[PDB]
Amino acid sequence: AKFVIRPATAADCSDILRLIKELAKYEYMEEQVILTEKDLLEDGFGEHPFYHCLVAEVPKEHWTPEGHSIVGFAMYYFTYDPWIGKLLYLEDFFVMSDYRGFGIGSEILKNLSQVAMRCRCSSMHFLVAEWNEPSINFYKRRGASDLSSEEGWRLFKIDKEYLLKMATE
Amino acid sequence: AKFVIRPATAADCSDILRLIKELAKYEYMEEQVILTEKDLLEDGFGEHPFYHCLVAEVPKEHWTPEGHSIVGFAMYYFTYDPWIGKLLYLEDFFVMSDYRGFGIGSEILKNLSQVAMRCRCSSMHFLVAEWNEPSINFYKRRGASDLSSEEGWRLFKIDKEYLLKMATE
Ligand SMILES: CC(C)(COP(=O)(O)OP(=O)(O)OC[C@H]1O[C@@H](n2cnc3c(N)ncnc32)[C@H](O)[C@@H]1OP(=O)(O)O)[C@@H](O)C(=O)NCCC(=O)NCCSCC(=O)NCCCNCCCCNCCCN
Ligand SMILES: CC(C)(COP(=O)(O)OP(=O)(O)OC[C@H]1O[C@@H](n2cnc3c(N)ncnc32)[C@H](O)[C@@H]1OP(=O)(O)O)[C@@H](O)C(=O)NCCC(=O)NCCSCC(=O)NCCCNCCCCNCCCN
Repeated sequence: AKFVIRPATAADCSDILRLIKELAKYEYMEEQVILTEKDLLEDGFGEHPFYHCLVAEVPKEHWTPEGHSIVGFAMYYFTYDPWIGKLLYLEDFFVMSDYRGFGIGSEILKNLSQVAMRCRCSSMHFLVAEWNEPSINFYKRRGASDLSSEEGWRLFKIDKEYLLKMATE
Repeated sequence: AKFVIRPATAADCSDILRLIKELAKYEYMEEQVILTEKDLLEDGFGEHPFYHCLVAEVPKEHWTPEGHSIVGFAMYYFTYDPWIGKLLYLEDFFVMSDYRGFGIGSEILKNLSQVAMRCRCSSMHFLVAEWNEPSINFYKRRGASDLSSEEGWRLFKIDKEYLLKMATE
């Protein structure tokens, strides 16, 4: 199992979208990926980066059925807390099926931790679906706290439609 | 009741920390604000901004007991979604007790909505405590969805200590 975890470059954006679309097809809710390869380039590889990705890369031998070298990714960005400052936020990660079980996910997790030490982050935040007890227990074994269950936080969103109203109300 | 909502400047950071400490004093959970005025400056007014603040400013007429012109704030940043791209994230906002009830809060909400259109955000995410039924209903009346209730999302945290292990193991 030879792989490397490295930062994404602009040349990796096609691979990241491909994997985002495989993640979308994977996860149970049925939202569609509106995001384009150009969006990914603009938003991550333009001026101010709105996300950062780590990428899992394999050598020619282990390339996919369609000739791809990228088999996994993590997406993260930096957030802020008024009590304790800068935080690392983990948005998602995914490893392709035939490449699971070889320490990629774990190795991805290691490199995120290094991002958080480097960048002086006090915590790493992320969402886990309540129904996903294997992933919950996984993260608790690693020292995670469930802040929804401890402090009662619920995630809300106001959609573009209603923000339009409010921007003019 | 005259007031203006405006972007924060470096000269506002002392007021922001003060209001943050008043917010902490308000919150029911008891956590020490570890952030300094210097943190706020480096993190918000250095090279890369990790947060953005909107500030409520009153004329000399209604300045505070200790002689301050800043009577409320909002803290926000930009986050990312692999399906749909850039989002506006509302971290917190707070208005001083003697200045509540004059439209500042709603006017802050209004200006955040403008930020979301100017930066091309598809929605605005924030957290609400499940116990806070007045806030929940307030936000619903404005078209907010509860994504924890609908999709089962829970907020997780792995804090500095365990990230330390993972980054070195
Ligand atoms: C789980 C994997 C990532 C694991 O990677 P690898 O196979 O390389 O792992 P290792 O070889 O190191 O294995 C080590 C062992 O530990 C367990 N192991 C290792 N890692 C794990 C994890 N992570 N979980 C459970 N078990 C693990 C694993 O089961 C092993 O155990 P063994 O018994 O030894 O075999 C992968 O299988 C994969 O990609 N799976 C598909 C995705 C998935 O199911 N879960 C991803 C949850 S992480 C996601 C996360 O943290 N935040 C994202 C949520 C945020 N969303 C918000 C939605 C909002 C946006 N949306 C809007 C649009 C609407 N639509
Ligand atoms: C609520 C106010 C902001 C209101 O602003 P104003 O007074 O200017 O309001 P208006 O004059 O415009 O409008 C008046 C009417 O609208 C209602 N009106 C207006 N707004 C509201 C709201 N929001 N709710 C209810 N009613 C409202 C209000 O009840 C009135 O009603 P009438 O019947 O018309 O008279 C203010 O009172 C205030 O700052 N209060 C203190 C803070 C507070 O209680 N809530 C803030 C919730 S927003 C927070 C938010 O979105 N995410 C924060 C969660 C993130 N946490 C993550 C944890 C991370 C930190 N981890 C460290 C460890 C912690 N230890």
